[PDB]
Amino acid sequence: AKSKNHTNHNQNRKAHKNGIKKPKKHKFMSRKGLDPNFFRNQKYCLKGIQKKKKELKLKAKQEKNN
Amino acid sequence: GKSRGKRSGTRYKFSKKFRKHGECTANKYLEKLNYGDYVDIVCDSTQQKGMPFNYYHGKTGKIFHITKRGVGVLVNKRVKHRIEQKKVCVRIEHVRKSRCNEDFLLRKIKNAELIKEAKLKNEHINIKRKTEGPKPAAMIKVPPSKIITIEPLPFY
Amino acid sequence: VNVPKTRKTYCSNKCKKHTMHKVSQYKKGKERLSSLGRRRYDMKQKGFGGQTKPVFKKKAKTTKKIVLKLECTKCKKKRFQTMKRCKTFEMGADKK
RNA sequence: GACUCGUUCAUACUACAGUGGAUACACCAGAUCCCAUCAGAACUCUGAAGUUAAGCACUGUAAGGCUUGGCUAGUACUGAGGUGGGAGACCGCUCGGGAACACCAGGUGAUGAGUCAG
RNA sequence: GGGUAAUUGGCGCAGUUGGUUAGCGCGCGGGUCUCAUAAUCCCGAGGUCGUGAGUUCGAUCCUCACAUUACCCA
RNA sequence: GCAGAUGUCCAAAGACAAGCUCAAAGAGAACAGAAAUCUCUUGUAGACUAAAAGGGGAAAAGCUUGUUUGAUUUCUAUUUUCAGAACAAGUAGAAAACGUGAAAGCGUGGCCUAUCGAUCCUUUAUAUUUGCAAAAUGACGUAAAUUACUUACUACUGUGCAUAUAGAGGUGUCUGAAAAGUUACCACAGGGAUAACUGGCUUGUGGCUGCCAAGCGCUCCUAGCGACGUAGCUUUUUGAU
RNA sequence: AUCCGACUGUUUAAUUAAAACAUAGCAUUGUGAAAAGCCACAACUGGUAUUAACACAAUGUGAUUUCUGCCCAGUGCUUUGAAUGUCAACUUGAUGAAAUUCAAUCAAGCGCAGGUAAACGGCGGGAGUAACUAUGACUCUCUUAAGGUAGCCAAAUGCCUC
RNA sequence: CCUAUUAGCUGGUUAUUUUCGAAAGAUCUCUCAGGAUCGCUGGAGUUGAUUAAUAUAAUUUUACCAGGUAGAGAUAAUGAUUAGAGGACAGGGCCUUGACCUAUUCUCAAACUCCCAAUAGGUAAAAAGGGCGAAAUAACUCAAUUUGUAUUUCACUCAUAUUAAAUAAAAUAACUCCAAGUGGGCCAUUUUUGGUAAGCAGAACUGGCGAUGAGGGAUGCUCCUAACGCUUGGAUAAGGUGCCUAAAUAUUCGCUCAUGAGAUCCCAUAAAAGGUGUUGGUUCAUAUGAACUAGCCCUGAAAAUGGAUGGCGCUAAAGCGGA
RNA sequence: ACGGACCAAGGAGUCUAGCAAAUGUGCAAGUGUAUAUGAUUCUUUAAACAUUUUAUACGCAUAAUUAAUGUAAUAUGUCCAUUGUAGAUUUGUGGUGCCCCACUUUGCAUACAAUACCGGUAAGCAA
Ligand SMILES: [Mg+2]
Ligand SMILES: [Mg+2]
Ligand SMILES: [Mg+2]
Ligand SMILES: [Mg+2]
Ligand SMILES: [Mg+2]
Ligand SMILES: [Mg+2]
Ligand SMILES: [Mg+2]
Ligand SMILES: [Mg+2]
Ligand SMILES: [Mg+2]
Ligand SMILES: [Mg+2]
Ligand SMILES: [Mg+2]
Ligand SMILES: [Mg+2]
Ligand SMILES: [Mg+2]
Ligand SMILES: [Mg+2]
Ligand SMILES: [Mg+2]
Ligand SMILES: [Mg+2]
Ligand SMILES: [Mg+2]
Ligand SMILES: [Mg+2]
Ligand SMILES: [Mg+2]
Ligand SMILES: [Mg+2]
Ligand SMILES: [Mg+2]
Ligand SMILES: [Mg+2]
Ligand SMILES: [Mg+2]
Ligand SMILES: [Mg+2]
Ligand SMILES: [Mg+2]
Ligand SMILES: [Mg+2]
Ligand SMILES: [Mg+2]
Ligand SMILES: [Mg+2]
Ligand SMILES: [Mg+2]
Ligand SMILES: [Mg+2]
Ligand SMILES: [Mg+2]
Ligand SMILES: [Mg+2]
Ligand SMILES: [Mg+2]
Ligand SMILES: [Mg+2]
Ligand SMILES: [Mg+2]
Ligand SMILES: [Mg+2]
Ligand SMILES: [Mg+2]
Ligand SMILES: [Mg+2]
Ligand SMILES: [Mg+2]
Ligand SMILES: [Zn+2]
Repeated sequence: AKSKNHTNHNQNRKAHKNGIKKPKKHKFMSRKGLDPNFFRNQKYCLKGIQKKKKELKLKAKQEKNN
Repeated sequence: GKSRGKRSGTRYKFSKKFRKHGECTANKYLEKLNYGDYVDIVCDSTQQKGMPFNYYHGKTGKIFHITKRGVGVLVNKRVKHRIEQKKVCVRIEHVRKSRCNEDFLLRKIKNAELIKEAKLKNEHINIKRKTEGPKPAAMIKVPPSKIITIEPLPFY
Repeated sequence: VNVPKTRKTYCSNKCKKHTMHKVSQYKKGKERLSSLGRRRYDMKQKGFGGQTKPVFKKKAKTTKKIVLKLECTKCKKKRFQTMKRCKTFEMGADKK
């Protein structure tokens, strides 16, 4: 009628069977809920940079064909 | 019944040390933190806002968010076969600039000049640290008067 | 718990400002006979089968929550705000 | 010789004593006006007769405390091994780590930014 | 949850009849005469279950208690 | 297992600011004494802070005053238990409108750790958002036109019901069935996962045997005994498992 | 000589033959009739009944002798009714465009007021006190609807108990 | 007849070799002999590495961080607790006593703390990066159209062949898919709770048994050595060398005589108290006395069929302590 | 602890519906000739063969989202095919042995992020 009710015998043997896994160490993370009013400005900065870069690319495509 | 509350088992961990009670100093509020810095979490029990949980006392992580009076930290934690990343949000009084990284920085700054000189004179120098090892032979001069003879002691 | 009968606070209907409100206590209200559920139950109970739905009997609580009813005085629109469960509760009484 | 704003947060604290007054910091002379009380004690406002008595600075005391070193002591404890000892309770050996009270001795601070006076 | 009745002085009961808004028996303290008991007549005090009205009241929703009969899908 | 607590309480015991400093002791003052009010001197918290216990707190988180209603509407990154699922209780923030303070600032209930609840159904709130299967219901409204089945314009259109979104009514067996007994007349599938004998480990209790010497024995510790303590043996008692 | 049952009678075919069942005697209850009492049937119709209170039907106890105490607060059964609270459908009014909504009205039953124990059942504690002790006729005090009467007993009914 | 009604429960379930190989924990449950879900296992398939590199690691080193357990303390705080010493409310008529104060004194704590280990933990040790100088973008920030802060470009430059400390049959890696069995456990050394205890009940870290045979312990699921394809040689471990039984009646030192000797992990029981048995040793007293100490032996020492160092037996050991 | 005195024969994960994953095959913005009808099909043949003499049977896919009236994927400056980091293959030079390195060129699959747009909901303005 009465039986066992707790132990953790054997538990880390199973844990170390397939090693202790680490996180995957990515390069970028998502800035979803992070500091507002600083990343909206960053979006504006990157839009300006992209406009300049693509204007130069279009210009070069315009001269090179004469 | 079982009692697993939020601050259970924090009698000696969360209490001020001897003759060192009181709130923090004014210079505590002038510390400089940036994104990606290393940081230590040490709970200060004289400020009850932004209190970290029991487990994360004495751990080290990296910053991923800064606010008016708070800091977000990335901390590892082991769960039964894997390590999970946790995002801990604490107030600024429970945060300390980490000191675990200073030997690397001093080593880089110091070795830069050595490399600059070595390449200046076209040399082949080693800059990796050195494990302690065996010792060379030496000739040790001692007068026969300074040697003292000892033997086991009788029991009293 | 003792609560006054008027209160200056933020209005979220038609004027997004702080104005004067009136405070009372909300009451449940009577079940009406023509609602769809009550018609479903009343049609199910007819015929030859006895009781058809459960009837609760294991009462445990001894208090209720005390949801308040606010009402703006400029615009006449109303809003609900809930409190913690208590035993005695007065609406406008003598101060300590 | 002095002052304002700080850092360290007792070597900086506590008790009892000795010394000091160019400028300066105080004690001090008052209550019309801003202000404040039961009370111009405190708070606030207006002054410049008097004094180092006190605050304050610097020193002393087989002073208490604090602080550093020696010693206590390879003592007390303890990680690994043992077909080790002993009925047991307990205790050595091999490869390693290693305290605390007490007691003795020396000390009682150092410092950042700016300013005034001869 | 629904319907009805009642809560007034030390006790028990009347007033719910808005331009008067409070009354009586047992009580309680003084004379009366009572072979030591007795019908006894004058008096003084004693208050409306709780907050607001096209109003001078006992007229309004509600809220606390009490009694009776009946009701029940979180 | 041990010593305990919870199903509450609070228009202030919530918010902000300022001023102040508590328990206790000693010595003094008409009635006044052990205890009444008043002055001084010491005082690191020995007080207080709703309630168990632990942590925090001295120009304060305690006491007293002044002004208030941030105990408000909406959304995110997340911590605790953990399957890294829901509730629940917290932390860090953003978009509005306010309170306090000279100002920097502080405020999204209680100095921190407990104080609570799904689907279906019902009930009140919100909306220039919708429906009730061939159509209409404010209204022939406004401007033209006529010889009427005339034309062009319009955010705002019957009762009742349904539906979206937000609180509430409760499940304490608290991830949540609407539920009284008896069988000594009894039935079935099973269990040595589990009781009622013997046997096995133990020996508290039961039984037997020792050690020391205060004292009893007229006198005399030990012929015969043996208090206060203390070491064993057995399985002819009864327990425990 | 004791216990039980009055007696003749009956019973668990195949583990119980009895102190169990029946019985005469005693007591209580319902009913005056084909619109009644008690019982059968799906309906239509039946049984008692070829009956009629010295009858039929429903229960307790159990020959003779001698007796059969107190309690109607609880639970049952039973009696009265527009003075009377609550309690359905139907009907009647009010309102509304109508569906709904609201109000009123002498059914039985409960409540209100009574009866009944040969109905189910029930039927108390603590102190003091008499010229040697002992006991307590007597007294005081809590207290119930009523407080175990006439009898009988270590009984097939008493733990302690050999 | 409906009907082969239903069963979370007993019983059964049919050829070979080869390869990989478990769980008896955890969350919810009218849940406790069941189930779903995570964990542990197999198969399939891509992406990678094949460059003695990098990714990587149940391991160290160097730098740094957090702690209140073993110990200690009682005169440092709290709470317990014995005894004297020295000082300035009662006691009959200038002293009992207990007070009060000041230095001492014997003894303590899972729910006490001034201090505080050994073990056990966490972060770091360089190229998708670091350093340095110029510009270009912004609705953010600032008194600042340069105040700063992110990003975008361009120029310069940071060991490497010994690899920014050591070591590595480290890529036998990373990831995705589809599924089985399991969810009654027990045991040993060490720490540890209840109980007089138990081959009792409940936990922690490792290793096992279950799922596993071979040599040894006479015998034995868990102890020691050691883990397994079919053979031929060689040399060992754990234990043994009088016979049973393969190998020493080996060598070289001491002790012991028992009219109930003794003979080694687990392991198969023995104590207090005594001895003028014998062997060593330490002190005090003119070569005798006394006290003490610890080795083997002896007394304490009583059960039921006839019996067990495994048996025989063994005393110039075939017993106990060494080489 | 339970079943088994002996021998021979028999004796237990199958069939259908519906879904998914894996793998083989055909065609591919499409794919599957339903029920039928036709034929110089007719022992076998209940098989096999055919499809109605700028071509609207039906299913699944090609477009989502909302209770719902409904609404519906860069945008006309260019048939062009959004941005960055790592990355297979290719192009040009040099180093050590077609391979690996140092630059140069291009940038699949995929991983991590950014941005634009569509449906619903908040907020602001609204004939
Ligand atoms: Mg803690
Ligand atoms: Mg002086
Ligand atoms: Mg000193
Ligand atoms: Mg404190
Ligand atoms: Mg303050
Ligand atoms: Mg407060
Ligand atoms: Mg439950
Ligand atoms: Mg539950
Ligand atoms: Mg039953
Ligand atoms: Mg068993
Ligand atoms: Mg015993
Ligand atoms: Mg008879
Ligand atoms: Mg008789
Ligand atoms: Mg007979
Ligand atoms: Mg028979
Ligand atoms: Mg018979
Ligand atoms: Mg009879
Ligand atoms: Mg009779
Ligand atoms: Mg009666
Ligand atoms: Mg009636
Ligand atoms: Mg009697
Ligand atoms: Mg008797
Ligand atoms: Mg069957
Ligand atoms: Mg294998
Ligand atoms: Mg000690
Ligand atoms: Mg099972
Ligand atoms: Mg094995
Ligand atoms: Mg053996
Ligand atoms: Mg061999
Ligand atoms: Mg041997
Ligand atoms: Mg031989
Ligand atoms: Mg002698
Ligand atoms: Mg032998
Ligand atoms: Mg069986
Ligand atoms: Mg058999
Ligand atoms: Mg396929
Ligand atoms: Mg379909
Ligand atoms: Mg649109
Ligand atoms: Mg317009
Ligand atoms: Zn409003």
